[PDB]
Amino acid sequence: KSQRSEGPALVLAIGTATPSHWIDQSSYPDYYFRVTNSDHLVDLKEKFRRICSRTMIKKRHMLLTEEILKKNPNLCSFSEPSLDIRQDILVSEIPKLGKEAALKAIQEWAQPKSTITHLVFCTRSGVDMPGADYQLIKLLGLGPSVQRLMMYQQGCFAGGTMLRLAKDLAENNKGARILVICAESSAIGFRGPSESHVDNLVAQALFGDGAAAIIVGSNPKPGLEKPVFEIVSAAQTFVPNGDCHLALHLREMGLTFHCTKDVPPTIAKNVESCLTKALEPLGISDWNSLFWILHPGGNAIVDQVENKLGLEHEKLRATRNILRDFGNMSSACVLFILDEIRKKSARDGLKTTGEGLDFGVLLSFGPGLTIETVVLHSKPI
Amino acid sequence: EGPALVLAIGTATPSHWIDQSSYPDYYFRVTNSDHLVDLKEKFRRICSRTMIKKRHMLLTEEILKKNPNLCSFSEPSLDIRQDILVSEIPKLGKEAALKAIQEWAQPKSTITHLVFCTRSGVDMPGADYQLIKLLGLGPSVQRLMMYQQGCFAGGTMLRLAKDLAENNKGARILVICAESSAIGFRGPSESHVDNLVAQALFGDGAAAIIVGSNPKPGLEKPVFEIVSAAQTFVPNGDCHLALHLREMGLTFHCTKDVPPTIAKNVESCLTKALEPLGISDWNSLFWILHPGGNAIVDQVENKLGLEHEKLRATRNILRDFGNMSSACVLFILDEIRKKSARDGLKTTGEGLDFGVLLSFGPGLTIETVVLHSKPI
Repeated sequence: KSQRSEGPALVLAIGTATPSHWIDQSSYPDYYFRVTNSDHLVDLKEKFRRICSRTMIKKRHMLLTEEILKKNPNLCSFSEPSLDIRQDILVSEIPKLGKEAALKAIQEWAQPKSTITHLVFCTRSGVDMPGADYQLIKLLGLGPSVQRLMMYQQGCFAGGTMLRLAKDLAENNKGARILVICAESSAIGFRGPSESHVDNLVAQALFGDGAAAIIVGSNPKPGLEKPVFEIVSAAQTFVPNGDCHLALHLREMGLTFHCTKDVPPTIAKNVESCLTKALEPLGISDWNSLFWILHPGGNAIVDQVENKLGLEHEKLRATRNILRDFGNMSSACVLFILDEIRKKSARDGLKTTGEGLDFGVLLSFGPGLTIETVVLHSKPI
Repeated sequence: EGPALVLAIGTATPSHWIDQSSYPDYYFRVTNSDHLVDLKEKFRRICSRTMIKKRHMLLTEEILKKNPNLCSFSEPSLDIRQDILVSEIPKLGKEAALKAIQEWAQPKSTITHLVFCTRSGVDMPGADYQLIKLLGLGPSVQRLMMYQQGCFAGGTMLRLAKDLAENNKGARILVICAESSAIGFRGPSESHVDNLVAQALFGDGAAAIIVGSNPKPGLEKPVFEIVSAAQTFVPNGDCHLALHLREMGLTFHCTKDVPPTIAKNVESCLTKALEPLGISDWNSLFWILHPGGNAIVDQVENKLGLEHEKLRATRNILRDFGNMSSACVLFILDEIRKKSARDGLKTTGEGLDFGVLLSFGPGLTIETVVLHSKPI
């Protein structure tokens, strides 16, 4: 089965999109404390500058503009009722951003959009019924008989989940072509600063906005489709008691953020057993023989995974590039990284979409200390 | 090594329940609305037309008394609804799951996948994660968490579990649909009479199924086969049926056009699903219909010319539990095979071979699942 052409699920195209508005990380402490009327919190601001400095983020794209914040001062408070305005923004803007990424993926794929048979939409940024998947069908002009799955409120690990899901959809449905969209916005969790909640500043420094789209299918059409990656395997686990360490709740004040200082080291010390379970059946034990896609949950996690696994320093370069240029875009990050890794492969004149290597690993993680591990195979560049 | 099979079905409800005949009195009393005499009479008529006899509910008089925002029409209430539901929804799902696992009779450690479905609250990590903890399963169970889907999603979960079971050798999927009207319960308002429909209709419950291909001879006993599953929607359906999650909890928008629009679109779904099997006589099937309300049941029966007993299991579940959103069609699957055994019929599908399960929900989404019965 893994050896057939009516065989494994393949990534056939990748497209990405961001809101046009962006903000530079160097000037974000000034922007944030000004627009939330918090410049009198001098010590807190300096704390925020240090946090922003340690992120290794250079810019983030943002659906939320100064004009929107000024029209909606509840957004600038720490915890006044704000879910309704976040929903009004996100229920409209998330499918539109997903549409932009989808159009770029469909353009690369170069097949008619009417041959898409399935749609998977993933976001933790707002919820509605019918969902963003339904809205996206309307915005893209697809037919009502596209088979939809709407994945709400998943969080940072869910790019790996969507690959896991897409693999089964593509492999069990002859001819199926799956449009998968991860679209995320920090507008669900943006809030003003508070000296009694300093830990929330981490979230305000980290999260950015963006959407990624992929086309997934088995049995590629010769001379028409050009596979980018093969999804070899995908598996989920979690670290027991991880929900005490990493969790987010949807409340009247929007999305909250609970993340302890234990999170980076606990993730880092659990990734090797995930790698072994996924890669030992393929006879791979040298993690530097792989290309790498890592969810950049924060810079500390990237560094600690590199150090715990003994990866060469350039292995996580594509990951660091995406963290630098876009910040943490939750489930969409690993798909931006997937796109980046093949783009960088072409720039460096390498011979496969995976930095000239055959096998790769995509590892994501999120609430509950859930970890998703996807083994990938590259394709000729 | 073939089709996905339903290997077991279990169901559970909150212990607290209210009879529909006395619900107008309960509802207007506990929300301090007895001065709205004409509105109470409208509500009596609405409750009368539901054909619902009882509903189970997580929300008790004590909880309402302690949380008067719940008894208002639109004061901020999402936080208390979340505090209740984030805890109670996985526990209710666990009760249904234990009953399904008991019927299945295999060790719970051999479950490989978990699909959890609810529109009643959201959290990260989700109710799926909580359920793993409550059931004592391992962290390596493969989870999919389906939040905020709505009434059609029992059909969706079948569609999804079919692919999980058929593409993963040996996989055994625990699928849970757990729902509570506590997300949308609110007091009455004379400027929002249409919300009384929702207050009359929704109830609480959870259903669990085990799905897998390649059953173990002499150990597993298949109940149904999932032959095929397909989704569609009626264009512009979101103008007729939609629910928004707000600071006041879940809202409800449902026009009077919903029952006839659904009823007039089901036949094309049936034809697309069943023509490839060479079936065109809808009375040769057993039937599972999402009882979105009594009017939809009647209008589907009438538009398709079904014999009146075809939708009996559907009406039984509407009567005994009300509209439990995505869980309804799985209660009805359980009920149709129980009624088959009671009537001494020879298959789990009222003695017939092929059946159809049809659900519908927000956006006028319609899910159509073709089922095959099994020996009783």
